[PDB]
Amino acid sequence: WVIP
Amino acid sequence: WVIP
Amino acid sequence: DSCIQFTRHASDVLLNLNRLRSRDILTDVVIVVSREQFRAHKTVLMACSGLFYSIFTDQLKCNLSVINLDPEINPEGFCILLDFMYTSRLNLREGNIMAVMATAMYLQMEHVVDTCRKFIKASE
Amino acid sequence: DSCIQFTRHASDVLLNLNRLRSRDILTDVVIVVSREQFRAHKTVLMACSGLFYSIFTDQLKCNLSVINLDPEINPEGFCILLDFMYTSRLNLREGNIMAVMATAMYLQMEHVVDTCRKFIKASE
Ligand SMILES: O=C1Cc2cc(Nc3nc(Cl)ncc3Br)ccc2N1
Ligand SMILES: O=C1Cc2cc(Nc3nc(Cl)ncc3Br)ccc2N1
Ligand SMILES: [Cl-]
Ligand SMILES: [Cl-]
Repeated sequence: WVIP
Repeated sequence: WVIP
Repeated sequence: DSCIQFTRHASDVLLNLNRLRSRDILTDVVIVVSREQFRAHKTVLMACSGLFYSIFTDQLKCNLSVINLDPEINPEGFCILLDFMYTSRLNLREGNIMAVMATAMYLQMEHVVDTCRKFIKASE
Repeated sequence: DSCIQFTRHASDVLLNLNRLRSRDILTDVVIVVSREQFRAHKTVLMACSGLFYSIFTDQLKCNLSVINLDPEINPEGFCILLDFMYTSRLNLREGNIMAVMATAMYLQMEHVVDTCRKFIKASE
């Protein structure tokens, strides 16, 4: 999971 | 396009 | 093999599937969550959820145009997860994390369940 | 928004759609290319091809279970492109590049046409  |  | 690969292809496909969803094009099922209705593509639901995969591979249920979810399922939690299926983006907030995790467990969306558990563990 | 994103989601969705294709699950159209037949999902074809997008948004053609391609279309070129749609991998070879490019132009698959043109320009 990432900060888009 | 890339070499997978 | 000696194939070449187009890096953005999977993302572009999903973006287009979401555009079809937004315009209600070739949607083939309604998911009923209490008083709310959500139109979607059976194939996308199966590709994202262990529950929908099991439902639409069943010889009788594969032909249903309406699927009713368990009454304990929260429509907002379902909406957030449906958006995630079509976009890869999860709108996870303190106010919705419990409903989202409960819905992802029911839908059998393992990666979503995993991030919810981690976000909950961080706040305790 | 304040969304989080699961990097591998789009790729995992496409992998699952290809698994449904391989097991012939919920395929809803046959594409006829001369003597050959290819089963597929209308939504995936529309998401990958400007030609299929135009075909399945047509109020009459959206309901057809069989689509016949132009007789000039090579079945192997179509097969290579169908595989690309479901996998992001293109099996481009000296022996098939002309058929693949001609098929991608007909199907309106701009990124495929672009790499074919570049590979052809390099060999001249
Ligand atoms: O957390 C998750 C997400 C998910 C998706 C599917 N979908 C499919 N699985 C397989 Cl093996 N083939 C085709 C399809 Br469509 C099955 C299980 C799960 N569990
Ligand atoms: O080279 C390409 C690939 C492609 C795909 C689509 N598909 C869609 N386009 C739009 Cl804007 N919305 C929904 C869908 Br499905 C249209 C044109 C093209 N040209
Ligand atoms: Cl997931
Ligand atoms: Cl393309």
